[PDB]
Amino acid sequence: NYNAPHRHAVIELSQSAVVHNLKVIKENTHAKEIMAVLKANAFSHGLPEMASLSITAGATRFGMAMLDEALTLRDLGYIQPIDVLGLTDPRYARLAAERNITLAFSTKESIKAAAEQLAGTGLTLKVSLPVDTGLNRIGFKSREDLVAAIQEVSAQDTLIFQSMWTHFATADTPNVDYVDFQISEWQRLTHDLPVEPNEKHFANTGIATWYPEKINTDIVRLGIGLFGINGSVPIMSMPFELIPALSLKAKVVNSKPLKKGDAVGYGAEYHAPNDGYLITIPIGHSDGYPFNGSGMRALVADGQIGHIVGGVAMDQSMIFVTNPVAVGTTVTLIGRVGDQSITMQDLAEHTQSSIVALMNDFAPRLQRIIVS
Amino acid sequence: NYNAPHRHAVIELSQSAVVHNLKVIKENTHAKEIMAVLKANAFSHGLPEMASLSITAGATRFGMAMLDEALTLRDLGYIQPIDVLGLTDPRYARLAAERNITLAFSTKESIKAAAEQLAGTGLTLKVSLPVDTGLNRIGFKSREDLVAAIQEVSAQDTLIFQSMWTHFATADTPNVDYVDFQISEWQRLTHDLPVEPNEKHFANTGIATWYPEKINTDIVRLGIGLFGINGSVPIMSMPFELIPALSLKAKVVNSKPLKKGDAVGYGAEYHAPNDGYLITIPIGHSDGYPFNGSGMRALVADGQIGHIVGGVAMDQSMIFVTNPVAVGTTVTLIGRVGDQSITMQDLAEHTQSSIVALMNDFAPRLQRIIVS
Ligand SMILES: *Cc1c(COP(=O)(O)O)cnc(C)c1O
Ligand SMILES: *Cc1c(COP(=O)(O)O)cnc(C)c1O
Ligand SMILES: *Cc1c(COP(=O)(O)O)cnc(C)c1O
Repeated sequence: NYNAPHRHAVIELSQSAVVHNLKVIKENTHAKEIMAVLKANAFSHGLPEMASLSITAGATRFGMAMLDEALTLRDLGYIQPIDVLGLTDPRYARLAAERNITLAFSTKESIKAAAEQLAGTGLTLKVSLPVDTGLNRIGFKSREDLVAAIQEVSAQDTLIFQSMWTHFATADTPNVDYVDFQISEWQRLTHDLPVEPNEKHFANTGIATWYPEKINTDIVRLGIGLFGINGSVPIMSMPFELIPALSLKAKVVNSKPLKKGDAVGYGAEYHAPNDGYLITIPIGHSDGYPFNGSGMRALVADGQIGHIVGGVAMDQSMIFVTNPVAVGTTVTLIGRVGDQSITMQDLAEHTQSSIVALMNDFAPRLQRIIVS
Repeated sequence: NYNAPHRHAVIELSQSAVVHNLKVIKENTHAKEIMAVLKANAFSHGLPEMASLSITAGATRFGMAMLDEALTLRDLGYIQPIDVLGLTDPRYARLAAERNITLAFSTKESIKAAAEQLAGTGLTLKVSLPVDTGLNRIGFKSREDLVAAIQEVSAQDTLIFQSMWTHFATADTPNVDYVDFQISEWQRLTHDLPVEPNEKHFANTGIATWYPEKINTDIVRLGIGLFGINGSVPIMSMPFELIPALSLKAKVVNSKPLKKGDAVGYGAEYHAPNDGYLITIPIGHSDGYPFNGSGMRALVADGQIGHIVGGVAMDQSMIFVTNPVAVGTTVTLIGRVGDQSITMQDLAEHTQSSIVALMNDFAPRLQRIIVS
């Protein structure tokens, strides 16, 4: 009840793209398992669609940010392993236990708590223990703390020691040796434990792309690369091609000539610099399109190159074109028309805005469609 | 299946705020009716809650951007009039006609196509005719086109001539007199009609706040002001107080000391200036908190004023504080703690981001809760 199927504005998600992206990243790292990280409604691309595409692409498990996102997948019909990579109130451990959802914990006392929640229910909880190696967001910060926590899960019959893992801060980036640092930090914080977990995993998109040999990549936690976006800072060249999954289109709802000097948009600050035609489409910055995307190209279906002008409004954008355009004509905001294309990267460049932030702004109000 | 009820991160929506806001706006303008404009999941604030707060506050009708939003309102159990202020595919006119939803049209052939959709169904559709007086988004551009359209709905017994309206581009603003321009333009395009609509309306928050006397304000199409946000450019003083409706809180999930020179966040670019404590909360930019919100104050429940450091990640944020803080402690990102307050405006100032854009960024992943 968020999407608007009767509004001719859509996000297109290419199946063939996602398939290629996982293949090429998996190839680069000779991974055995690909974990599709579809947190935040699949990086705002649309979870039901991306989850499906991910499995089609060959992912075999999921990573989500929180329990409720994990619940949603189960409710979607998926039976594959699901890791919650954020932290969870132990009071709600029972839900994860009942739906085979693996939960991360960063504290011995929270582990204890989650186990006591399950005491006597006949339920069992898979547990993961993130180790903080330098990101400093979550995880154990000392071998001693880690070893104690492992001790606790071994003494709790309702818990399974599913995994240990850590996350990189600069695998995205020319900063090797913060990568190497986190890796020696792992060795420090993690060397011979009193017992092993079922699995360990380390790699995000960055690791898999630019540092495949630094560390074990049998299990890859693949988020952004899936969506065909190069998020590196600065933009680093890759050992392969990503093809972006999402394109953004809508059909003209209002069409009119406007005369030189006519003001457009809130503030009345854009004035047409000559006679032409103004084209109104039904997506705005409430759909996720950059609040300051005005001045962006926009590829009309007839092969014209228009430009967003006036404000980008909440629900509507206005486009200036030289030649008449009929209502119903689709306009591509992101994607390809002929030999012209507009990318998320063009968008980032134009708005002086992070591509990671832009790829993540799309609201559920836009109707999603899977293609090729 | 979007909201995260088990995650301790919420949007709180102040009943007393919305009530005061509408009251104060209604009073300044002496409106007879107030139309809550709740497009875009109610400016990203949360539709089911804002609709309910809107009615409690004294709104007696709704305005939305599109048919599907109107549909959702109906499916929330609301029976009050609903005006769709965007344009709609005539093929879907029946859905509106079945649910007592008023629909805008900017064209004679669309009015005719919609009437023909209804012929023989026994249904009746309420139609509004937006007149473009200088915003140049949608609406009729000539008296000739307007009258030909008024005649068409008159000739069609499946249609009711519900309203004519127009929207201002600069009521937000000190550019009076583009205001006056639009008003003379109204006169120009609109003088002696062959038949009058049931109603006409003109005013948005801007008109109602800064230009109440310029034109009839019996019906006010109240958007931004309802949420207690002053969106004027440049920030203009008002003849009343707005009190912002939304605050943003979340409970600490991970808490640790960190030592001088420790790096935090993606890029490892923040270094702790001294020995301190790092507080991790479960909200990130995927929830709508500004992507470059790092450096913001964050008001911990114990009275401490912390700061967001490292990245604002997708789902999490890290906060540096001088003194240790227990897991489960709430942090206020937007709102008030003791004699300290952080507002949406503080956020716009700090991020150099439009406050209209920021107020519209919140994802449905955040749990909504109504307070006072
Ligand atoms: C978001 C996330 C991922 C995915 O990382 P990408 O850089 O998008 O490939 C993997 N592991 C954890 C713990 C995460 O939070
Ligand atoms: C958004 C909108 C409103 C509300 O405008 P505010 O400035 O937020 O009060 C009123 N009328 C129309 C046609 C709109 O699109
Ligand atoms: C000590 C100190 C630091 C340390 O940060 P580094 O980047 O590790 O040098 C930073 N800022 C201030 C004000 C300090 O006193």
